[PDB]
Amino acid sequence: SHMRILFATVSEKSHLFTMVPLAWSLAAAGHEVHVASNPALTASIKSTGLTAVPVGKDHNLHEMLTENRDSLENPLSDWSTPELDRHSWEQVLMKFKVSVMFAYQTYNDCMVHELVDYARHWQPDLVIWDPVTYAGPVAARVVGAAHARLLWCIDIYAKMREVFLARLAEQPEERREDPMADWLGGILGRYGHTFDEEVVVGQWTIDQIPTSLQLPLSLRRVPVRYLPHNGPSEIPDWLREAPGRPRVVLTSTFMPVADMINTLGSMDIDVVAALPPEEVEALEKVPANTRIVDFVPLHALLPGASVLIHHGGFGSWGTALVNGVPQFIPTIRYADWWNKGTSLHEAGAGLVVHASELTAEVLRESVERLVEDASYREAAERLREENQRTPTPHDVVPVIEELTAEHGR
Amino acid sequence: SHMRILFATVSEKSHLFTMVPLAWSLAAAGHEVHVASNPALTASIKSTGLTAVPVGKDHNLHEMLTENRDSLENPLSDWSTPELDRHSWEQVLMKFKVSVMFAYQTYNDCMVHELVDYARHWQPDLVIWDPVTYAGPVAARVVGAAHARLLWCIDIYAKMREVFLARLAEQPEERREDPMADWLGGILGRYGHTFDEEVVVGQWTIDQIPTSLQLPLSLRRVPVRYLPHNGPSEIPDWLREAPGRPRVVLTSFMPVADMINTLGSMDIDVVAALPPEEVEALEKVPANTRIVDFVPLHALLPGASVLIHHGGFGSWGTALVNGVPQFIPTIRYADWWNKGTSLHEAGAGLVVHASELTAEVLRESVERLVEDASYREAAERLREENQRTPTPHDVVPVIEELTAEHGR
Repeated sequence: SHMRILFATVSEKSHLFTMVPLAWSLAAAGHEVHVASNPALTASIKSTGLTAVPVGKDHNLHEMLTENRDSLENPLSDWSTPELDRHSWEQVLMKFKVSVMFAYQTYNDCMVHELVDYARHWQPDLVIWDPVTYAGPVAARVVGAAHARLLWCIDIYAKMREVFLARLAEQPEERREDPMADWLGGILGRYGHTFDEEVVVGQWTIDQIPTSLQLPLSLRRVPVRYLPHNGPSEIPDWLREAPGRPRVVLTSTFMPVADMINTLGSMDIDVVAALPPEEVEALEKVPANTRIVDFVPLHALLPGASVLIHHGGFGSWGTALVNGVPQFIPTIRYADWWNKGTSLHEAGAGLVVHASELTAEVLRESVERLVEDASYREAAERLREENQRTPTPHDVVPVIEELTAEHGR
Repeated sequence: SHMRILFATVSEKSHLFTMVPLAWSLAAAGHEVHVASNPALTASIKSTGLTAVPVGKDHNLHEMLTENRDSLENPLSDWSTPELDRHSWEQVLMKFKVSVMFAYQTYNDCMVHELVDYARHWQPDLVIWDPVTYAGPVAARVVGAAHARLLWCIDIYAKMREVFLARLAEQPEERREDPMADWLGGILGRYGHTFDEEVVVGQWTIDQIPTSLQLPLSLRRVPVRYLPHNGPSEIPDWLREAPGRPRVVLTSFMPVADMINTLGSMDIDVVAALPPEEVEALEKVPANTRIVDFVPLHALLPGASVLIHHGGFGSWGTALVNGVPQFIPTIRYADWWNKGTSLHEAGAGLVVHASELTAEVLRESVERLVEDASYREAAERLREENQRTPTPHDVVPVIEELTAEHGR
């Protein structure tokens, strides 16, 4: 039965790319699929093959973050351990207040009313939303569409929400406050709708994280296999050529990238570094064992590679995971990046370290360990197999159809 | 079984876009999908979301055509009536000789050896090829991959081949000649492989043309539903407006300026998707007319009354799935004429030769498609026929089974 399906995401390429295979799975089953975001994302959407719907105006989140970068990683932005034991009421309340004020409102308020308008015009049966794109479920609820989160994340968001609600329930009436309900309930109120907790976590969650690495939660979870999409890609000629050393791939206060390259340059390895324009020229000499590129088809590159070094973004994490490649993640407690590192660390499939502790010695030693100690490849291979047993986007299409019939108009 | 699937197409965006939904259906089922063409198509492939594999060098087909332009529509380029009754041996042989020499070799020889090389490296289980991309089945056969045509076309190619083979069989040994076997068999020979007729028509044919509009043929046919993909698209702000009177769309002879002016005088709302310089070749835009460079045709055509176009598959197919009657002033080039006549015979639209298009014919044809409800009704039946065809999603397992049967 033919659906109109609206994908909604904040204007981050990295988030968009995680949604592309599911969007195309639904289009391939005959549904109409439109992808809505701020104008800044329009060009990115259009290169996915999917139809873009520009909504609202662009926001200044990136300028706010870079200009206030020294306040960025602090206890209130750390959602890496969402546990009752670690959160008093006022700690978890304060986390919701600051994340709503600084991140969620900046990302979403710039487009929410235009998204509601588009949903009113187009009448989607289903809205699939990136997990910080709260504009999405608002628009869905206004028109009675079914809606679900599509997760690139270890689900610290829904878990922190569970902690929040447990603490809220302990408070006297006078002390009860919910920044999410105030914000989203406020918007819903203007359109004559009530708040419901399902606008915070979706009616169900479509989850690309393997079950063994995901936080257990009380919500309807539909696992789906992660299929790599890292944006526009082509196969270069040099990809075929075998290097004859363990291949180490690097993708992107803390250890300069120039120094990372030089350390890796001295090692008995082959290095491919996918680095942006200006970082290319911030370096002087390219070591003999090292290739530097702007873009690389990571899924085509990573088969047989020994190590991927990255900051814990899902494209890298997921693509290394499906290729069984051990990961080294020097990162910070931002988004779920730390959880991405620690999940692999605890499973024995990779290594995480705080970015501030990264030195030439730690870099060298960590890489050596991931190359030489076979237990890393073996643990990575187990995770690969877990992903490979998860139903594909293709396979979950009927599940999504049934859930839409159950929950929608 | 997880497959590596290589799509192969000549460097035409219009051909590429017809393959995108099927490519993504297979990727969505967990297969690795790469799309190979000449370097000129790389940017187009990358905007589909699919991984591009540049192979070989660019060809000069378009320069050859424009520099030799006045030979374009001629009896030997007319494959619109591939019937034994209309082809002696020498007529059909001549068509194959000239199409191989001028079109197929130009399109394919520039990349075939590099595609064979890539196939040897990558070892695809399956090659899906655009119907004039004969480099594809060559590369497949060299590595033992299964391979299938994916059709945007009324299948004049396989039907003309059937005519050709019937006439070939009537000839004495000394007079027997096959340009397709010489060309593709020659290339296969270099790699130590034999010619087989399946490199001309595929091991099977995946067909986006509704059965009732397609030529009957003796081959393994897998019908699949056409899903519109017309390249990079966004929804513009103005699309919200309902027009309140019959909407007529025009994409891409009688000068375009005169077409606009005729349609400007009619009791209709007009949207014209026209390229840069044609925009400014006109003086006045009538009150009823909006002119744009790009339009998301699939989003535009719901509720429209008429689409006017030259018979390309993107337009034809997108109008078809929206049940919109079509007016096709065109020429006997590729399958464009068949695209027009198929709809005409079904009573769903009107075809006319482009040379006969006047203000009077334009006006009268549009009026008839708007006023006579039998056109919408016939269009609606074709819409329903397409809608009963299994989707790309639904045919994924069929393609998997056929690959197991026919491949390594």
